[PDB]
Amino acid sequence: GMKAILQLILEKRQEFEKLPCFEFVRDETISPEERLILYPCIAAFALNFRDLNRYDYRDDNSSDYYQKIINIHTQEDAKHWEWFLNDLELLGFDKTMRFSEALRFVWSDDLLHTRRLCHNIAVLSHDLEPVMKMVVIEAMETAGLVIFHALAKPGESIAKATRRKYLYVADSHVEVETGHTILEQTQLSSEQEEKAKEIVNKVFQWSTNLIGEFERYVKAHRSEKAQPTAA
Amino acid sequence: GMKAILQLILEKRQEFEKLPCFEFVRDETISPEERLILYPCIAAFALNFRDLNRYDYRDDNSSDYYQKIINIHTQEDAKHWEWFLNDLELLGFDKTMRFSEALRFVWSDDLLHTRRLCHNIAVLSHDLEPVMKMVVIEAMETAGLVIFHALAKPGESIAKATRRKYLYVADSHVEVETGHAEQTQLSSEQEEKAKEIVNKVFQWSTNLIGEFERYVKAHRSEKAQPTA
Ligand SMILES: N[C@@H](Cc1c[nH]c2c(Br)cc(Br)cc12)C(=O)O
Ligand SMILES: N[C@@H](Cc1c[nH]c2c(Br)cc(Br)cc12)C(=O)O
Ligand SMILES: [Fe+2]
Ligand SMILES: [Fe+2]
Ligand SMILES: [Fe+2]
Ligand code: NI
Repeated sequence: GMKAILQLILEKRQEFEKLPCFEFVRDETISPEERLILYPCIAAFALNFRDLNRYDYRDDNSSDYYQKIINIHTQEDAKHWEWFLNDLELLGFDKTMRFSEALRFVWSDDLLHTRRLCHNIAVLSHDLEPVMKMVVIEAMETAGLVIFHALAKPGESIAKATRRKYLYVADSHVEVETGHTILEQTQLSSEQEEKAKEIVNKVFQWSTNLIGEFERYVKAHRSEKAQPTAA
Repeated sequence: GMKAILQLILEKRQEFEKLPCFEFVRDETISPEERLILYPCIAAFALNFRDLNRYDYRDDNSSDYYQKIINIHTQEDAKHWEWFLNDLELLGFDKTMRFSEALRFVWSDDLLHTRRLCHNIAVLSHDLEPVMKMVVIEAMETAGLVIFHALAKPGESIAKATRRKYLYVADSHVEVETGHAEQTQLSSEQEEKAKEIVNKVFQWSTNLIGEFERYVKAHRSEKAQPTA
């Protein structure tokens, strides 16, 4: 019943792992600077995700024991945007630009699905019982681990070659997200099972659409390789 | 019924019009450059609002009378973000910064209610039938009109003085929003939901104006720098 759900996520993860974008990010025959062309795209997601954790997932005024554990989970994930901004700078992507060019970049029509992923999760999850909220978090954290397992490859390559401490496209981020059960010990209704199926499918479809935009961005911006600096 | 709902919107607008922010923005004893220091704050709202119209409010495959009305409405409101970026440039607020400084500005804790107003409206409206979305939209458009009625006062003073065409903090924008800001029978359940909708929209709009007020106080020297 719930075994079915944890199992649908593993099936979804194994499909997600095979997307062309990940084959590209893992390709060691391509400079890591070329593979991380997609890095600024994450700007449309990373601060929205911080806010999802802080304001949508987290509920400080709850006694329910499942919301209590969600709150602890959300507090750790709400710190990773700063790591994003750390590696933005190291990769040479923290460029000077007009305020309006920064805005037109984030709200690019080419980053629609990247930008609205967190919005879609909030609308999905706003009227969910805490145990259905945990499924959302679990599916989203599974998609996240796949993406960062991949990006930490070019990332750790640049970190060692330049001798700099990367925090976002880094083993240390993967390790914390590995660190990220009670869902084993939980029983779902037929209703709660059908809902959880709908959730897992939507999260993996929305993450697939975001990865699709990263792949299109690399192909559109082939010249704009990372420009990291050595020590 | 629907009658009292429009009366509530009217009462909330009369309340909203008299916030300190708007007394400040309307104060012709202060330079219009100072009355527009809130302007860059709208960056957290204007592009979100574009996306609310394009992606949340709009549903092209609908025969529902009210949704067809909403579709036409949303198509106009979804163009106003370019006007925002036009006047950002004219006001001297389109400055060169690090990408990260732009992100930290928009995702400022000081602009939380500004940034999430559209998110709150999306969450509130996502399950509503089109007649009830119309209530959400009328409330929001009414609050919009109050704000732009105020901002166009220093806006047009700067446009005339500099001989440049302002599009956002300008009478031409107010003219569109005047058009935007019917008689239906609502279940008692709907009348109740509609009253909750009007109360929430004017509360979240009041919170946003609150942040503009705080920003102006904290950045009181950062006046607009238009050129003639
Ligand atoms: N560990 C990520 C969270 C994450 C979780 N899910 C993600 C997806 Br789907 C796409 C992207 Br890009 C990022 C995530 C973070 O720290 O921002
Ligand atoms: N006429 C506005 C729409 C709008 C409608 N409601 C608004 C509120 Br509440 C605050 C702010 Br700032 C803007 C609005 C626009 O074109 O961006
Ligand atoms: Fe993370
Ligand atoms: Fe407008
Ligand atoms: Fe409008
Ligand atoms: Ni809902």
